[PDB]
Amino acid sequence: MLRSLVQNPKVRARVLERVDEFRLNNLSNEEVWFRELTLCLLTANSSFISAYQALNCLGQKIYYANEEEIRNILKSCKYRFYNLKAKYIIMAREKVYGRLKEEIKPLADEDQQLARERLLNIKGIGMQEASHFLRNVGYFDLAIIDRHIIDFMRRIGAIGETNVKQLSKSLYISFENILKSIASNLNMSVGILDLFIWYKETNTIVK
Repeated sequence: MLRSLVQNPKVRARVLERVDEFRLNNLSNEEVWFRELTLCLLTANSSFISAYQALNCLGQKIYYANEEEIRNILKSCKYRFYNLKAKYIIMAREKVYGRLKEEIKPLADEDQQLARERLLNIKGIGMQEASHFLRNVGYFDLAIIDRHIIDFMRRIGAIGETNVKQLSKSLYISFENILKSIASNLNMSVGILDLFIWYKETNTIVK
């Protein structure tokens, strides 16, 4: 039921491309790292298409435009969370632009779990966004989880039914390990299994 998806040549081909993209990102400059961070801020409570369209609309302005200008571009791009996201992008820029890779790469190279923890200091960045970001810059041993993902696990019989009253750090790590087991059997990392999961759900290869 899942094993088939992972063997699909069409899907595998596209996924390898993303994997290459992520590895290249790890070797890319500060601008690329901040761009990925910005994508993750925009994906919060949004689909990939909305977030990517927003990113594309903003283009190079994420590096220098002021809050008002970024808000106006997101608004014109039809991105619904333009008000708060504009603020988060500016605050992230002020806080980490220019030293994001500098501080995170060496930490992530040694401990992905700790690097994720460091990123939580960024406003708008929670466990899901932090895992997403690190995955996008080459670190594949961190699952990207949210209630939707949990429901997917239920649907494939990975877990049973449960009411996630509060998705805690531990609970998040809980589901992560389960996904890792799955990913492992499928001969891959959990950060990469995420792509196959979204493909089954959306028929597209996101990031």
